Amino acid sequence: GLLKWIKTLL
Ligand SMILES: CCCCCCCCCCCCOP(=O)([O-])OCC[N+](C)(C)C
Ligand SMILES: CCCCCCCCCCCCOP(=O)([O-])OCC[N+](C)(C)C
Ligand SMILES: CCCCCCCCCCCCOP(=O)([O-])OCC[N+](C)(C)C
Ligand SMILES: CCCCCCCCCCCCOP(=O)([O-])OCC[N+](C)(C)C
Ligand SMILES: CCCCCCCCCCCCOP(=O)([O-])OCC[N+](C)(C)C
Ligand SMILES: CCCCCCCCCCCCOP(=O)([O-])OCC[N+](C)(C)C
Ligand SMILES: CCCCCCCCCCCCOP(=O)([O-])OCC[N+](C)(C)C
Ligand SMILES: CCCCCCCCCCCCOP(=O)([O-])OCC[N+](C)(C)C
Ligand SMILES: CCCCCCCCCCCCOP(=O)([O-])OCC[N+](C)(C)C
Repeated sequence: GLLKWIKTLL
């Protein structure tokens, strides 16, 4: 999901 994607980018 994009939520985990954003958390990974952070
Ligand atoms: C995490 C949901 C945020 C909802 C508010 C934002 C909506 C507009 C942008 C789209 C955000 C998508 O996000 P995600 O991680 O791929 O959603 C996956 C959701 N399910 C597991 C139910 C399929
Ligand atoms: C900020 C308040 C959030 C409330 C919780 C909302 C949870 C659901 C988020 C859903 C985000 C999009 O996910 P997705 O994988 O593209 O959806 C697959 C299904 N559709 C193609 C019909 C959108
Ligand atoms: C403050 C919160 C902000 C959250 C913002 C999240 C945005 C997530 C956007 C994810 C976009 C992923 O698009 P992609 O796979 O590269 O497709 C690009 C498609 N075209 C080639 C037709 C342009
Ligand atoms: C938060 C954003 C996540 C996006 C992730 C998916 C990227 C790939 C999108 C591929 C579909 C691009 O056509 P659309 O946008 O449906 O065309 C809308 C415009 N018309 C009605 C004129 C056709
Ligand atoms: C602006 C670009 C800066 C580049 C430099 C990065 C420096 C290192 C930052 C390391 C941040 C590590 O992530 P975190 O806070 O533990 O996880 C954020 C997501 N959760 C809270 C859900 C776990
Ligand atoms: C609704 C549309 C409005 C227009 C949005 C225009 C802004 C699009 C920004 C797209 C930026 C793409 O960065 P990327 O290659 O994934 O790098 C991620 C960052 N690091 C390399 C440091 C990890
Ligand atoms: C509430 C949870 C928040 C989690 C936030 C996690 C991300 C932390 C990011 C830490 C940022 C560190 O920036 P800095 O060392 O000055 O590098 C900036 C480098 N550029 C100028 C090239 C972009
Ligand atoms: C750089 C820091 C970015 C922080 C982004 C925070 C986004 C939060 C989105 C939350 C949307 C709602 O989701 P939910 O399933 O009802 O949440 C249940 C969990 N809480 C009770 C803690 C909300
Ligand atoms: C809820 C609001 C959250 C907002 C979070 C904003 C995050 C923005 C991340 C910005 C990441 C920038 O990385 P950077 O090393 O300069 O990129 C690579 C650039 N060079 C190729 C020139 C080295």
